[PDB]
Amino acid sequence: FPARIRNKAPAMEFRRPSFANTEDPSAYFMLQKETVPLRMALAEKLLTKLGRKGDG
Amino acid sequence: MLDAFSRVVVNSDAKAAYVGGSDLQALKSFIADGNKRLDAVNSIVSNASCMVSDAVSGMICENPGLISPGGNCYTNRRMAACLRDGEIILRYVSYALLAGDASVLEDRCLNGLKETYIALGVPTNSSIRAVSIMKAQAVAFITNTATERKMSFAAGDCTSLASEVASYFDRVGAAIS
Amino acid sequence: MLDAFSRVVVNSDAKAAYVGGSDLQALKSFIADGNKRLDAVNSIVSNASCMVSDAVSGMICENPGLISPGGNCYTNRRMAACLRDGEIILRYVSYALLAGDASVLEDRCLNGLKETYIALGVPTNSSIRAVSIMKAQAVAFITNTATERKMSFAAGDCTSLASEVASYFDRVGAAIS
Amino acid sequence: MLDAFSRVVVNSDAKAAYVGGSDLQALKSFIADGNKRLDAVNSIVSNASCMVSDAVSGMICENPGLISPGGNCYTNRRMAACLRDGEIILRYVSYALLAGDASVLEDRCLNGLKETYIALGVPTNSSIRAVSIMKAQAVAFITNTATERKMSFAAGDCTSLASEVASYFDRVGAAIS
Amino acid sequence: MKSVITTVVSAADAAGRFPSNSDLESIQGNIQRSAARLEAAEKLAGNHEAVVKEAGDACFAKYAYLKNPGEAGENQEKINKCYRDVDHYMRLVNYCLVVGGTGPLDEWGIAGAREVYRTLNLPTSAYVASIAYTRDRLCVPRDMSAQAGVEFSAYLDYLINALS
Amino acid sequence: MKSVITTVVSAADAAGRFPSNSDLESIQGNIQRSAARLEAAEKLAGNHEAVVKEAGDACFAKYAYLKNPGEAGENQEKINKCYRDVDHYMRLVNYCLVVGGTGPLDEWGIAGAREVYRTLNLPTSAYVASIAYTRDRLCVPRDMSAQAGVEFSAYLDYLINALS
Amino acid sequence: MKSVITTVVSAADAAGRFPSNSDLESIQGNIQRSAARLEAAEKLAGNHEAVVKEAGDACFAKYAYLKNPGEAGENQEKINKCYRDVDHYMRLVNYCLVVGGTGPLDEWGIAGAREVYRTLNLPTSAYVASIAYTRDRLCVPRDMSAQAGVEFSAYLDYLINALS
Amino acid sequence: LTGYDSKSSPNFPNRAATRERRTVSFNARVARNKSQAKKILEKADEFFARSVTMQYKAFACPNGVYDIQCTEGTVKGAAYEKRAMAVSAAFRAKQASPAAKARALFENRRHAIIASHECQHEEDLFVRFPKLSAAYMMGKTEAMRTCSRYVVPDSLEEEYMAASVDRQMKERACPGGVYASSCVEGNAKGQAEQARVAALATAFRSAQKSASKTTAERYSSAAYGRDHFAHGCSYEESVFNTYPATAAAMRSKSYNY
Ligand SMILES: C=CC1=C(C)[C@@H](Cc2[nH]c(/C=C3N=C(/C=C4\NC(=O)[C@H](C)[C@H]4CC)C(C)=C\3CCC(=O)O)c(CCC(=O)O)c2C)NC1=O
Ligand SMILES: C=CC1=C(C)[C@@H](Cc2[nH]c(/C=C3N=C(/C=C4\NC(=O)[C@H](C)[C@H]4CC)C(C)=C\3CCC(=O)O)c(CCC(=O)O)c2C)NC1=O
Ligand SMILES: C=CC1=C(C)[C@@H](Cc2[nH]c(/C=C3N=C(/C=C4\NC(=O)[C@H](C)[C@H]4CC)C(C)=C\3CCC(=O)O)c(CCC(=O)O)c2C)NC1=O
Ligand SMILES: C=CC1=C(C)[C@@H](Cc2[nH]c(/C=C3N=C(/C=C4\NC(=O)[C@H](C)[C@H]4CC)C(C)=C\3CCC(=O)O)c(CCC(=O)O)c2C)NC1=O
Ligand SMILES: C=CC1=C(C)[C@@H](Cc2[nH]c(/C=C3N=C(/C=C4\NC(=O)[C@H](C)[C@H]4CC)C(C)=C\3CCC(=O)O)c(CCC(=O)O)c2C)NC1=O
Ligand SMILES: C=CC1=C(C)[C@@H](Cc2[nH]c(/C=C3N=C(/C=C4\NC(=O)[C@H](C)[C@H]4CC)C(C)=C\3CCC(=O)O)c(CCC(=O)O)c2C)NC1=O
Ligand SMILES: C=CC1=C(C)[C@@H](Cc2[nH]c(/C=C3N=C(/C=C4\NC(=O)[C@H](C)[C@H]4CC)C(C)=C\3CCC(=O)O)c(CCC(=O)O)c2C)NC1=O
Ligand SMILES: C=CC1=C(C)[C@@H](Cc2[nH]c(/C=C3N=C(/C=C4\NC(=O)[C@H](C)[C@H]4CC)C(C)=C\3CCC(=O)O)c(CCC(=O)O)c2C)NC1=O
Ligand SMILES: C=CC1=C(C)[C@@H](Cc2[nH]c(/C=C3N=C(/C=C4\NC(=O)[C@H](C)[C@H]4CC)C(C)=C\3CCC(=O)O)c(CCC(=O)O)c2C)NC1=O
Ligand SMILES: C=CC1=C(C)[C@@H](Cc2[nH]c(/C=C3N=C(/C=C4\NC(=O)[C@H](C)[C@H]4CC)C(C)=C\3CCC(=O)O)c(CCC(=O)O)c2C)NC1=O
Ligand SMILES: C=CC1=C(C)[C@@H](Cc2[nH]c(/C=C3N=C(/C=C4\NC(=O)[C@H](C)[C@H]4CC)C(C)=C\3CCC(=O)O)c(CCC(=O)O)c2C)NC1=O
Ligand SMILES: C=CC1=C(C)[C@@H](Cc2[nH]c(/C=C3N=C(/C=C4\NC(=O)[C@H](C)[C@H]4CC)C(C)=C\3CCC(=O)O)c(CCC(=O)O)c2C)NC1=O
Ligand SMILES: C=CC1=C(C)[C@@H](Cc2[nH]c(/C=C3N=C(/C=C4\NC(=O)[C@H](C)[C@H]4CC)C(C)=C\3CCC(=O)O)c(CCC(=O)O)c2C)NC1=O
Ligand SMILES: CCC1=C(C)[C@@H](CC2=N/C(=C\c3[nH]c(C[C@@H]4NC(=O)C(C)=C4CC)c(C)c3CCC(=O)O)C(CCC(=O)O)=C2C)NC1=O
Repeated sequence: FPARIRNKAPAMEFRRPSFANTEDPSAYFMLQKETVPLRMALAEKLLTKLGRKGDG
Repeated sequence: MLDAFSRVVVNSDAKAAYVGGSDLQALKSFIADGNKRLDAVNSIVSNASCMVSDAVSGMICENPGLISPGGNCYTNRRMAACLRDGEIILRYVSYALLAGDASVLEDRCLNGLKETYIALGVPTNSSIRAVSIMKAQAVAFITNTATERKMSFAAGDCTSLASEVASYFDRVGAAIS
Repeated sequence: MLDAFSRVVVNSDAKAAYVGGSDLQALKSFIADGNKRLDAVNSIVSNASCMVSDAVSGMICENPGLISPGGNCYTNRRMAACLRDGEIILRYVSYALLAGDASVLEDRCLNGLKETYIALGVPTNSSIRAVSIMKAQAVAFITNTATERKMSFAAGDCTSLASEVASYFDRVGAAIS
Repeated sequence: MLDAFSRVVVNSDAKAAYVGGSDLQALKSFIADGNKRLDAVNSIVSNASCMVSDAVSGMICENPGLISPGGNCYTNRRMAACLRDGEIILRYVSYALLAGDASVLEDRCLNGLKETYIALGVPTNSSIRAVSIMKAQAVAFITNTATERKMSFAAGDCTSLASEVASYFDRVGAAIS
Repeated sequence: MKSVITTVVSAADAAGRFPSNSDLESIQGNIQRSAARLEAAEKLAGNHEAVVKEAGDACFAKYAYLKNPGEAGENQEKINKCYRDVDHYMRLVNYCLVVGGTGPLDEWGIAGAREVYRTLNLPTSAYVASIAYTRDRLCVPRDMSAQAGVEFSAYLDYLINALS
Repeated sequence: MKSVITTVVSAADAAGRFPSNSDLESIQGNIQRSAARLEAAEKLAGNHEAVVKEAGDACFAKYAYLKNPGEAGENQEKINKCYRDVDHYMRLVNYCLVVGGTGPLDEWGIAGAREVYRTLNLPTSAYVASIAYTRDRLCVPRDMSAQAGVEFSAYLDYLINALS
Repeated sequence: MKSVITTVVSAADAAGRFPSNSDLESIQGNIQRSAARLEAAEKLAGNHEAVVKEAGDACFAKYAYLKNPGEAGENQEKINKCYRDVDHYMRLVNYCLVVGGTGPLDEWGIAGAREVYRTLNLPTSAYVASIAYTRDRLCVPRDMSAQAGVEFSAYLDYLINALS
Repeated sequence: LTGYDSKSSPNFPNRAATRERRTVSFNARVARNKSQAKKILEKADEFFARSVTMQYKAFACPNGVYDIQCTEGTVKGAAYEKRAMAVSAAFRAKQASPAAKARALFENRRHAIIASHECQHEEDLFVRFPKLSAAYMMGKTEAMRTCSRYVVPDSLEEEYMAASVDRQMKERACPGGVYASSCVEGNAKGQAEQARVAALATAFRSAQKSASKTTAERYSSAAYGRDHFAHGCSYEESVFNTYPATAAAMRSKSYNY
């Protein structure tokens, strides 16, 4: 895994049509590639709710 | 246009492409049972942030030695790098559901994960135990047999796609086995 | 020099006989994937910037003593002339691919490299480690299984194309042994 | 040097503009007649040794003084140098026919040729009749009107290049006299 | 101009010979390829202003540090020059499709572009990040044929492996 | 020996680079002619032992001054070796239809032919008779197709334009 | 290599004459800087171990985006390589200011430098932030006399006028 | 429009009669206003002939130090005779035959276009300026050591492969059994042997190159003869690819040698 391709991932969004069997122009779908971040914020509330200090 | 979809991921720099109201009919004519398929992959990415939280915590709940000092879920930046990686499989196996094939899952994500994890000190038997939670979590969302939340779909069967994603998580499991 | 069209005419000059409907069928199938051969050098010229680049880093990350004090590629007078040593063997192999034979390669450049390399003191032992870094990335771009850059081709089988480029690089080690 | 495709963008480079469907249709008809264009230069190269040997005695049949003592065309060498002079200015107009532009003969053969003929005493009243003789033979080959040679061509008109071949001949004598 | 027509007449001129029929095979390959190459250029002549604006927005998205002072994007007049510097490439990519060869690219835009970019402190890492965004999000059945999406996209990565 | 695609790679290292995008446009064009020309090689292949003796005594029907002594054409085994000298000119003109270009022609049919035909006093006008004796009877819809019928003669008159 | 001695000893041989008395005047000028330049060599040789840090930290303050993931400094081990990188350039100014010329730099430091930086994507404008920081740091009262301040500061300005 | 009319200028060339005039007045009226640009483009190409002969000596003097390639002297004053022999023969080659005048021009406008590897700006200069193309060849063919003085043999057979081609290359020197003035040793009473005494010094020390200087010159000479003589002659390329001194002693110009 190189330095450029590391924690890179697709990301996709879904807006379905509004009513069944009718064509909807608002329905749209992303397929944007996006680097997944480190996410330190919920890392703190998951380690503290389960075990001990985590301060090595 | 799946080959043009595959070039958004494989081209080693981030682009963007999106599908309007005209070419959504191009996708339904292309992919078989795509109204069952796009309902399925929407029901994984909408609840993936809860899905990564129960996956790492059940690994703690049946093996609490990871959060011990000297463990691999100690020193919380190291615990955050599990939570980074835990959706990276679910970002890519959702993409394996979208393309209908796990070729792009293999070389970009699974290739080299076995030798990386023994280089860093990852316990591999907990790593199959983390992904087997996410194998059981996706089929409760595709079949909508999840206990806590439920989603809204048009009625029918989706057990072929539930078996199709079950043939994708063991590719993650046997790569790091 | 001479092509795969002329490779049966290599034999036909010493036949006291001709080439007709006895050997055109071996050349008829070369046309049936003549689109494929022109489609499988379009991947090789598509990544010319990286193939000589990651090759010479592929030996640094394994044998790093070559840039140590007492090295063959010590200063920038040497290693900038090492990237010219490693690029022109990517040049005379792509001429050999469109010809179907090593008649361009084995006489224009590789005709006796063991009086220009042992006359300099070039390390032959990690030159062949600098060969299979490019061979393993040549067969990886023939197939569309490169984990970074996907390429949009027409579907089909190219194992005869992937085995041929490995059988060009093999005699490079023979030309330095 | 500067062929027909290069010509249509070098007068459009000073426009600082793109090349869209205003003049590409004039170039799309150039590649339409390209099959007839290869069916025109084939009729010139196929009969080279006759038509260069033709005019060297067809010049002196009108002017017998050129074979007289004290003649420019008097000895064996000055004729042997004349015949090898003879197909150079016809192999270059074949280059202009095959490339669609007159920008290969007027920089490599008409590049100061009236400069050198004055330095040797080569006559010019004979050198323009010796190419006008070799001009009518070039429109009697692209239009199949030769009386001792017939090239089997499909049904169609060849006044498209009849004035255009002679356009690559009248510029010759004008800029060498 | 390095076109296929010039390369087969320059070897014909150097040998002192006539146009032989071996070169005539290569001219036959043009009129087969010319229809699947000109409409890559005809669609580029009607889309150039919308593609050159959408290219440079990923130049500043991948490297947003150029807006700092001392860099090459601190004021508006040279960010305007950045779009002009990249429009000149995607005009010469249009020019080389019509010729068929790589003639206008390696002579006008490329030859001499190395020793002026490091001279004026311009990185080529942001130059290749402008066209690689252009070369990627372009669906080969949606805009043009399956052949022009191969041939034209083979011209855009010719810049990247000559600049890197 | 110069054919369609060994020439354009002989010029591709003459500048010191890779294949271009127009370098592949040349290799498509012989593929457009690797069916219309390989039928013309097959017509010579299964008929060559009929045409060696057909056009062989054709030239002997021209020149009566070889039939008396004072020449190298006195006895029988010279005329047997003359029919050998026919077979070499059909061996390599069959070769050029396989590779597309004038490769095998210029080497051992065109270059060096002046010395061993003029110091050896075997006249080149006697050779061009039997060369044209094959060329003046191409039955275009009978022996081959219409496109093989025009390019088979285009290789026949190459020794015409060179040797005479 | 370039020095006062080896430059002027060349034209004696390359013109084929003896050692002159003008080249004897040239080594006399090397004596006037022998006790004037070599004090800076022993200065920095006992001083690099703290200025390899503060001039290695000097460029990343200007360019914090090198430590960003993806580019040439996206590894704590790349920056371990990056500090070793800058300890080769002024490792040669200890070799250049001991000889009297730019010999250890024009043959070991700049020769091939722009070609291993384009291919391996190392931005040359960060070396302009690396050792020219020491040019803006140099104190002629405190550190060393104004003879090093005219000669050590000169050899640095040779390099920025070479890596640009 | 500018005025009441627009007549042509009297400074335009070819404006007077030149029909029944004297010889003095004929030549004055054909070269009326053409003398300026003839002398503009005469100092133009002479500066081009002075400029590329400088740009190839920069390889001969890398980073401000002279190599073993310059070496114009070996003994006391061994360049004074080399000074005369290089500049007296330059006048001898300016009184050549009128057949060799354009033979020099059209062949210099042949090989330079080959060596200028497809750069359209560069071939446009070589067609207008014949002095530039005479200087482009001998500068580059001496920058890359390819002509006669540096491609020494390494085998024992290659001394006759040299000797086979060169005395057959000197068919270009002798027209018949006479010699020519283009191949003259010298014209002083010692200048014959004074050309020899330098001719062995320049061959000897040029056989003392480095390992890089011989291994990079043994492939540059091979591709040189592979795109100047053997354009398709694969038999001649079969000796040009493995035996580079064969591919180097043969000279691309009609040098009358
Ligand atoms: C582009 C594709 C891509 C992937 C496929 C993933 C894969 C991946 N994971 C980690 C890196 C890591 N992955 C883990 C995860 C774990 N360790 C454990 O013991 C648990 C079992 C598990 C959490 C559930 C940890 C802890 C690290 C950091 C290692 C360390 O800091 O020592 C790295 C770090 C090396 C690098 O940056 O190259 C990569 C590539 N990330 C990506 O960017
Ligand atoms: C671009 C966004 C986009 C989507 C997300 C889907 C959403 C979607 N699915 C269906 C329609 C359907 N969706 C499902 C799927 C399911 N039903 C189940 O019982 C399973 C639990 C679940 C599969 C996991 C089925 C079975 C149908 C009906 C058959 C079909 O049309 O495929 C319909 C048609 C509804 C109607 O007739 O009005 C729509 C809009 N389609 C889209 O265009
Ligand atoms: C301390 C001990 C501890 C555990 C043992 C686990 C508990 C746990 N839950 C699930 C199982 C699951 N987990 C989810 C995930 C979710 N459900 C939702 O509705 C949300 C959107 C999302 C985050 C809460 C789903 C959908 C299932 C399957 C159905 C279910 O059991 O609820 C599984 C996998 C199936 C199996 O048991 O094999 C496990 C191991 N979590 C813990 O903390
Ligand atoms: C036409 C045929 C032809 C070739 C096959 C190559 C072969 C070749 N390599 C070098 C020369 C060299 N080649 C290398 C390359 C390497 N040394 C190593 O330790 C590594 C194994 C490898 C880089 C990965 C180096 C370091 C030099 C010496 C550079 C110098 O002379 O300063 C030389 C002498 C100088 C030169 O021409 O570059 C030649 C002929 N070059 C050619 O012209
Ligand atoms: C002038 C420039 C020029 C090119 C760039 C190539 C471009 C090219 N590639 C293919 C066409 C093809 N290319 C491939 C090759 C592959 N497909 C895969 O999935 C594998 C990854 C890879 C094998 C290595 C295949 C399988 C075909 C279809 C033709 C065939 O199957 O023989 C075709 C034929 C399509 C058609 O004619 O309509 C063309 C023109 N040819 C040219 O003339
Ligand atoms: C008194 C001296 C004298 C001659 C020696 C001949 C020579 C000759 N032939 C042609 C004219 C020509 N010459 C040829 C050439 C050839 N024809 C063929 O069929 C062969 C393929 C090829 C010889 C190998 C052709 C095709 C023409 C035009 C048709 C014709 O008039 O014959 C012309 C041009 C007439 C003009 O000026 O318009 C001349 C001078 N005619 C003369 O008046
Ligand atoms: C590699 C070598 C090579 C060639 C020599 C040509 C050979 C050639 N010529 C034509 C085809 C043709 N050639 C002519 C030309 C003429 N008809 C006349 O009446 C005039 C005498 C003469 C004008 C110069 C015409 C009119 C056609 C028909 C096609 C068209 O009109 O566009 C065709 C198409 C017909 C077919 O497919 O069978 C071909 C293959 N093409 C090649 O690829
Ligand atoms: C001549 C050269 C040329 C190209 C290479 C393409 C490139 C290109 N694409 C788009 C425009 C677009 N490009 C895409 C991307 C895609 N579209 C899809 O259907 C897939 C999801 C994905 C390709 C696989 C989308 C979705 C749009 C429309 C903008 C949007 O809705 O977001 C635009 C702007 C035009 C507009 O306003 O829409 C351009 C220049 N177009 C050209 O004219
Ligand atoms: C014929 C083809 C042709 C080209 C390729 C360009 C090449 C080019 N660019 C610039 C000049 C420039 N080019 C850029 C462009 C950029 N800098 C960035 O921040 C980005 C990396 C990139 C835009 C995406 C900038 C900012 C300048 C101004 C630099 C300066 O003048 O100091 C100049 C100097 C003269 C001038 O400013 O006009 C030249 C010759 N110009 C041409 O005429
Ligand atoms: C030892 C190296 C060597 C060379 C590089 C060439 C160089 C060369 N070519 C020719 C002379 C020639 N050289 C060729 C060239 C060729 N002839 C063919 O049949 C081939 C296709 C092609 C490559 C062999 C031709 C056609 C001539 C005759 C035309 C002329 O005299 O210029 C001559 C003078 C005549 C003679 O050979 O006596 C010389 C020195 N010859 C050599 O002996
Ligand atoms: C590979 C090249 C090749 C050829 C070109 C032919 C050439 C050829 N044709 C004939 C044989 C013949 N050739 C003709 C001539 C013709 N027939 C017609 O329909 C037309 C009017 C005219 C063609 C212009 C006829 C009529 C015969 C048979 C009867 C005869 O004349 O003897 C023969 C004698 C052997 C036989 O009986 O067939 C030969 C060698 N054969 C070959 O192997
Ligand atoms: C019979 C034909 C005929 C001509 C074509 C002109 C040619 C011509 N032009 C000028 C002279 C000139 N011609 C131009 C014209 C131009 N410079 C430019 O920048 C533009 C490219 C272009 C017009 C748009 C200019 C600017 C002068 C300069 C006058 C001066 O030097 O003061 C002169 C010298 C002044 C003179 O003699 O009066 C001559 C002879 N005269 C003629 O008799
Ligand atoms: C007096 C007139 C005059 C010229 C015509 C040029 C001709 C020329 N160009 C270069 C040198 C060069 N010339 C070019 C130009 C080109 N190479 C390419 O790849 C492009 C296709 C083409 C531009 C269109 C390049 C890129 C170099 C540097 C690389 C080299 O040395 O070959 C050199 C050698 C420089 C040196 O020795 O240091 C010379 C003499 N120079 C002149 O002084
Ligand atoms: C046209 C007939 C002709 C010549 C050739 C020269 C030959 C020549 N070179 C000289 C002398 C000389 N030669 C060189 C080197 C050489 N010179 C260069 O310009 C470059 C680039 C060189 C290496 C290739 C140097 C460096 C000198 C010393 C003069 C100097 O440059 O300071 C000297 C003086 C020797 C002496 O002092 O006794 C002569 C006569 N003179 C002529 O009349």
